Amino acid sequence: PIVQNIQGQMVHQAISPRTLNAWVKVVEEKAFSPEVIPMFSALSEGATPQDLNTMLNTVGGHQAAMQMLKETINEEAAEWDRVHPVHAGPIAPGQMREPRGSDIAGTTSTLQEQIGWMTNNPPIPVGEIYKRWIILGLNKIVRMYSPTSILDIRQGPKEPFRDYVDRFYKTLRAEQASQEVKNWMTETLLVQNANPDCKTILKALGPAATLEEMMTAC
Amino acid sequence: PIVQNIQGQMVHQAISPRTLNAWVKVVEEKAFSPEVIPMFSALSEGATPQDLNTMLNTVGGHQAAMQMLKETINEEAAEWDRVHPVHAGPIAPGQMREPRGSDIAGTTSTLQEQIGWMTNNPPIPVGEIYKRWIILGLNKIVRMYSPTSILDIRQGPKEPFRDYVDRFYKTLRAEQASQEVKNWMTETLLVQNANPDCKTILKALGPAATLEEMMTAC
Amino acid sequence: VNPTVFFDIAVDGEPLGRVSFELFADKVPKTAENFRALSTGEKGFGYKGSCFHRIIPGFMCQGGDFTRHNGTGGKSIYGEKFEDENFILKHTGPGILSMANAGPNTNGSQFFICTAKTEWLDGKHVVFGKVKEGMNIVEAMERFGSRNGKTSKKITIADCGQLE
Repeated sequence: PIVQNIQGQMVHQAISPRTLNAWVKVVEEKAFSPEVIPMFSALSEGATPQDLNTMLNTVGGHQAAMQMLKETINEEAAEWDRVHPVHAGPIAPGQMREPRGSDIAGTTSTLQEQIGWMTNNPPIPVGEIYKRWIILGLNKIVRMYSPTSILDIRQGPKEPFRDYVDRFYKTLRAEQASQEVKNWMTETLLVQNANPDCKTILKALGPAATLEEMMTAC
Repeated sequence: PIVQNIQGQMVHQAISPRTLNAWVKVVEEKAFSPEVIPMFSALSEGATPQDLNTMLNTVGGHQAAMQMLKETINEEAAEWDRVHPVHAGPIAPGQMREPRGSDIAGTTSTLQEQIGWMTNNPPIPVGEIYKRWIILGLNKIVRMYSPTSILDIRQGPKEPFRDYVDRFYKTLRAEQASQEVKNWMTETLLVQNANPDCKTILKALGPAATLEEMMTAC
Repeated sequence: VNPTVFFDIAVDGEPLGRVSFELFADKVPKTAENFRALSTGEKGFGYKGSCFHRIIPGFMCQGGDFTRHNGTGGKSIYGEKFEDENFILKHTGPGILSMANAGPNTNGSQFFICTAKTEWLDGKHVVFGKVKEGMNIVEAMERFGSRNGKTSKKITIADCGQLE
């Protein structure tokens, strides 16, 4: 990682063990719950591609998942290189070589080079952009580890509405839908796949109620 | 091959199918006997590498034998490349390059190039060089299958001296031993492996008899 | 920017004149860099006092064998040979500079200087620079070649380096 507390540009530190024991542990005991994504983000803050690789490789279990995550990275890395022309002659004075799909995944670039582009003005933030590729992977992976699918959720007649919204939310959180749809699902779809006695009370209550009231109906 | 005078006009045409039937036939008929070798030589007059390859490719039998041979040929091809560096820099119009081991093998070259080499002044006989690299592997394949050791040739109790000589000389043929070691063997070992009653007669013609004076007796 | 490099050309001892070259370092960086550093001799070896061993009228003039002197020697500044870097530049006509090699991946220090348009060399020899001044001295050089490449005079890079 990079050290926060230095006012100068780009002073760095060898990766904590505690950071890596906790990553392995949340992967062991949370089983790719969507909760893994903000957690992974607290841990990976301030980190480099060498360090994000060191993190990726450290997980010995789960090797299918790990191969899927790397397939995400390489697809993004192919995209990254497809989009950009990339200059092949000597660089002009005071300036540096612009980073490829391999340089951000940290396979051709070395630690010194990774440091160079974050030093620079504009910085190119290769730890962030590699972490973006890793979060985009894990967002696929969590959905996949989650059995439930949002339209297959429907309230039993005898099922409490607190219990039903809990599982609805859990299923919705894991899904990968556009915002506007999610707004519509939370407005009309949720109430329409409720049970009729419950939906009869929810309609009676009306749409002008608080969500606090809506949870204490039925 | 080259056809109608190797020092003539230098007319060329394909390896005859009449050559090929006689060639497939004789390995079928005669195995890896050393008799297929001058048979190979007399078929291959003025032949290109492309012609020689067709001889090997068409056979369809003997695929371990052929493999062991093609491996032996590639070792001689490799020696040629190793011994000869090519002089660096581009080919002039009207001129032609120095041939490597796989060029004479016919694998990194075409007939147009082979004819060039073969019909330059003075002629560079790449066909001949590669025919010898075949025959050097044939000699080894012959020897592999060869009737049992010469040093173990010993006249039998119901066996004439003529048949013994026969058998002795037939083993001397598929032996690749020096013609000096073979002469000394024809002289010494012949007699000292002969049967007592025959050896006596043989010794009693004295030292340094002609085979005919020996065969006349015994 | 790549600084222009020159060779001084002498023939049999007697000077013949000077050749100047410009190298396409922006297209072809370690090939251009190789012929530039072997021009200075900053690495303790290079083209200075090494004969032109293959000269052929209306095709090319070849040199940079500084070890054997015969067309089987030469070595890159990187040691041994190097990979064909980029084959973008065409052999577009006389004064083109391009890398003599024995088939794939053999570019040492040897090169050849086009005195005709040689279109069949595109994709086999990397074009890595082009003649700046002194092309008619390479016309004077060619006169001392023969059809097989055999030189009938000793043709020698007297001095070489780079230009501000």
